[PDB]
Amino acid sequence: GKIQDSLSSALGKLQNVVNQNAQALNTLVKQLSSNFGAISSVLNDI
Amino acid sequence: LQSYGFQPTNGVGYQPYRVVVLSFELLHAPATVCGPKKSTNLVKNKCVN
Repeated sequence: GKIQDSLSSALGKLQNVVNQNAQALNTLVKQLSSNFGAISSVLNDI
Repeated sequence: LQSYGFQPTNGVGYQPYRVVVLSFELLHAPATVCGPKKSTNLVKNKCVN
């Protein structure tokens, strides 16, 4: 009966693997808007 | 700064010419001047360009 209270009121190891994957997938998309030393980030502009 | 002398009794090449120079630039403004373009009734619900 106390497990149920302590949880109903701790899953950080499961939350961290979700967070890490999302933080990496966002960094991947946010790189589609860097120049890396070009005139723009859009191929329809070059 | 020397003035011009423009009389009609002067040979061509020594006559006044009006000059208009147009210059464009395109970097990242998402909505600016476009020509007489159209496409009445936007095609919805279809993969479009």
